[PDB]
Amino acid sequence: SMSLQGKVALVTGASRGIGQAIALELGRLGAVVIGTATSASGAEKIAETLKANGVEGAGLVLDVSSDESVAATLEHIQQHLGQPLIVVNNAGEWFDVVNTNLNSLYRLSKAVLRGMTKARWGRIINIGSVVGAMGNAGQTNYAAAKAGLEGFTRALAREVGSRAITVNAVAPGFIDTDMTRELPEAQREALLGQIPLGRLGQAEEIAKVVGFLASDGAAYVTGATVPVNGGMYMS
Amino acid sequence: SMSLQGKVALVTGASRGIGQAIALELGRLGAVVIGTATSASGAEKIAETLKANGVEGAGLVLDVSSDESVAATLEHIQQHLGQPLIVVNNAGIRMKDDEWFDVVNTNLNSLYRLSKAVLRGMTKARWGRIINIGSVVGAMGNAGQTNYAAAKAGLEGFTRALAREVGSRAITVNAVAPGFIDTDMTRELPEAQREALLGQIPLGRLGQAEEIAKVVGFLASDGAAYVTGATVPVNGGMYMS
Amino acid sequence: HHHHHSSLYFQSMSLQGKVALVTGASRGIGQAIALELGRLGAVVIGTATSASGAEKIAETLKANGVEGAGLVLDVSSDESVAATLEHIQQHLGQPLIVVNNAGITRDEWFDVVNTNLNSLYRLSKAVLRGMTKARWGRIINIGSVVGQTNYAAAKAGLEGFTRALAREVGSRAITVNAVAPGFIDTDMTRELPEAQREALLGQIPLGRLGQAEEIAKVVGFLASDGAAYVTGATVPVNGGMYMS
Amino acid sequence: SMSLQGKVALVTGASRGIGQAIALELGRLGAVVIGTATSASGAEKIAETLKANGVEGAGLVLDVSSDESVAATLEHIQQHLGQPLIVVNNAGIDEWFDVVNTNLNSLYRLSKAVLRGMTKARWGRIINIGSVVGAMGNAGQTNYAAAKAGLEGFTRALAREVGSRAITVNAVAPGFIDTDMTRELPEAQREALLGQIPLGRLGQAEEIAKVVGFLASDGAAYVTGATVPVNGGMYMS
Ligand SMILES: COc1ccccc1NC(=O)Nc1nn(C)c2cccc(OC)c12
Ligand SMILES: COc1ccccc1NC(=O)Nc1nn(C)c2cccc(OC)c12
Ligand code: NI
Repeated sequence: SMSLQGKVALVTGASRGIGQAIALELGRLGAVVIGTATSASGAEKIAETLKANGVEGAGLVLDVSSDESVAATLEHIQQHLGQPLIVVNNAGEWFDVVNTNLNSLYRLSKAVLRGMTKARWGRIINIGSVVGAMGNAGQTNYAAAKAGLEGFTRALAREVGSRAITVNAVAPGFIDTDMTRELPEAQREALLGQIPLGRLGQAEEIAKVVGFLASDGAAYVTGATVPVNGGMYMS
Repeated sequence: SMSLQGKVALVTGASRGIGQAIALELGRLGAVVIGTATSASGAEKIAETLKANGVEGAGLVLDVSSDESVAATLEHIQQHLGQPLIVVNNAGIRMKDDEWFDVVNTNLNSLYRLSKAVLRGMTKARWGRIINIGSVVGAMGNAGQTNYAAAKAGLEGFTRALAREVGSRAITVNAVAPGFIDTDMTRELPEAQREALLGQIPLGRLGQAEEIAKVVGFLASDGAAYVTGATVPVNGGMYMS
Repeated sequence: HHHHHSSLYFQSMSLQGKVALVTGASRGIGQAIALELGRLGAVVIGTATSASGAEKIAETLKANGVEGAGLVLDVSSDESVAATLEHIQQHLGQPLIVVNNAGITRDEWFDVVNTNLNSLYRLSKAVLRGMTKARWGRIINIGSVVGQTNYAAAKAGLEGFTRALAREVGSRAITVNAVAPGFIDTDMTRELPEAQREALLGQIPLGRLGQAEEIAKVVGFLASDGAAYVTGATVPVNGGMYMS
Repeated sequence: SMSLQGKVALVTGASRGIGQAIALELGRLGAVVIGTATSASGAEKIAETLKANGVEGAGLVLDVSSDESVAATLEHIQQHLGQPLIVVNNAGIDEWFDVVNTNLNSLYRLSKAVLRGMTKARWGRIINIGSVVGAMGNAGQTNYAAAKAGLEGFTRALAREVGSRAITVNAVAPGFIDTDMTRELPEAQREALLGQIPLGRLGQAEEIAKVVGFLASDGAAYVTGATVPVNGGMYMS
């Protein structure tokens, strides 16, 4: 009813924080999890983490900005493990950052669509950027990235829906990660001040949401961006 | 996990469709489920349905537009079953484009009336889940569009505001905005009108009451503890606003 | 101590001896909107909730060469609305431009938004008969100036209401729009200290507070024949500072 | 002063419809109007149209997808006519993705290039014109919603970056406008369309233009980051 048994899940940028937590959550729901990183040591770290948590799968090196890397990586997964029917995009000034992030969502999403099309089933879930950056530049970039993600996600959902593939996004707020743990105190406090719940979110709390979107029970949810921000809305 | 043992859940308008499906889903997750209706026969029906599905709880008559009814109904639940920490608001009242105001004005007043009443219990427990269910697309033309967009936008704003006011107490407030769900309206449409309808839905199909329910089920859980102020669309990719 | 007060040459301004009702016109934004519509040549009835406010409105219009009147109107009251419109109809003519700027203030967010929307509806509904007969109309709703919770709520209530109404009365060539102000320079903001001012300005791209007059120009353009295809819209006037 | 005397305005894609109407409107408000097209005959047509309407300015060939063409064209305007302080982007240079990606790249390319002049003058108006509903049905809805949402986010981001220089950046999101697309509808097909528009009519190119005309002015100096819908009450998101 809430299981992912027999499903292969690709999770990009799974070596740390949110990506790692998503990889462990999909594993717990019984998915076979391929987590990726951009380096060999990261791929092996991913592999050791899955092992030590009893999750089947693999760590591999993937560069999401490269067609060659995407194409070859998929070929690898297809030959060895199977066709990924769950894909979580978590692998990443303002214009180039959003332009490049969306180009890579598209590049990767397009590549996995052939497999989901053949299976008449799929879950693509895009993870947004965490709140955290410094001053007004952080605010501008964050709002832009989020709005880019919300529009892209809806458009894609609309294009691939007749095949029973859902496309959704998770827009995190102020989350406790390695990046946020070492923020200056005042930038941390200011941010807590804007959060109704009065606390930072855990990586795990993003992961549960992804977990539910991956499931059969979220089969009528598509085109949606689920904010996970403790009531803090920054636009 | 996702588990609701030891939790009492109030589900308003639980006699049919979405409300019924939510009541059964919360029950399945182990909640003690009080479903309500506006009539005695509806309360009876709710009770028979819960019984026949092995869900503990009750069917009660509740009129959400009445302070007396709200106050008395809560007292009854408190004395007999316990303090509801999960509350799902699904009780709302030739469709034209001038009906929107009455409908939205009335529905929001009653969300507020009911939400305010259960907050005392959730405040004391330092935990809570309020989940507001939006209206299904009620009709097909322009009047249908206007009313639906208005109800949804009223629900989105209300939900966010309330989430902001009660968040420091670890109470989350969220909404589910359904799309085209299989309703008697959607069943007794003309045939040519039905395919045209499906054509405007990327998924190419009507949604099941159960699919709304799973979403509510997840919002009720501990894993949705950092989700608040959100409106989760459940519409198969069909966005009317 | 009257509850109504007053204020060949042929003008050639965008508003054609069109009659405009501007609620809450005694100060700031409302006053500025009343003067702007007047400058565009409208006959301006500004309202307040007290006799002295209506007097002040009338003196202000006079001293700026705007024809019209200051009237006492309570927008939360059907009696007051109904009677006030009758009075404008009998004496001055049918208001085809209406700017809603009368909102009260202080579990409070709900009552403020609930009450303000009920009054927008009450007043809008009442003027619609006149605009229907004339096959033309402009309703413009002014949002609240900036706290965060209340502002985001008021704004979202206004955006949805405005759009729904626009949809209901569009076939009659009546447009309905809103203006969502940001941080506007007022008496409340002028007396912010040295320290609290910079922090505020820092969150505004333009690096400055908005003037009441800048809201007014926007209303002025929405009132005109050139904004005839704009309806259901909420125009943010906030210097790039977006809070939701 | 809701006028534009002594101001130079660049209007891209000014040979027909919305772009043409914007060029004439800015001219009427007293601006010196450089309208552009992607072909020589279009630049010619632009020049003859401005002349016959008493508007000062020029018709130029500009390809907005090309850095060479942008750079050279600005250089030509600067040397010969002056620095454009009002710029209206109206040029259009798994369809949805490439269209929006390419449109935004070209808004950025062009916006960046004119910013030097506006930065120096400490004043500027960039106005981005969205796409008209391009077809009916599902593909039409998807592409239109995507273009619009891309335009709304971009416009807000840019407004944020250049705001301290007193440059405003806004967008106009047209609905169903009377242009070639709607002019060639069948009979049953157009009434159905009008039925979904509260105003019960198509918009005129001129009505987009008045809105741009107001955004260009001093009275819209506190409006920035905004997308003004001009759609007769017909909202497709
Ligand atoms: C007033 O209730 C609110 C509290 C906080 C945030 C939003 C709202 N309400 C709204 O956003 N909208 C509406 N509130 N009410 C009472 C309405 C009545 C008719 C139509 C409405 O919005 C389309 C609203
Ligand atoms: C470059 O895109 C942006 C820059 C600044 C702020 C927002 C955006 N992007 C968007 O809002 N949307 C989209 N941007 N891009 C490059 C897109 C590509 C395909 C679909 C898109 O959203 C509809 C966007
Ligand atoms: Ni030369």
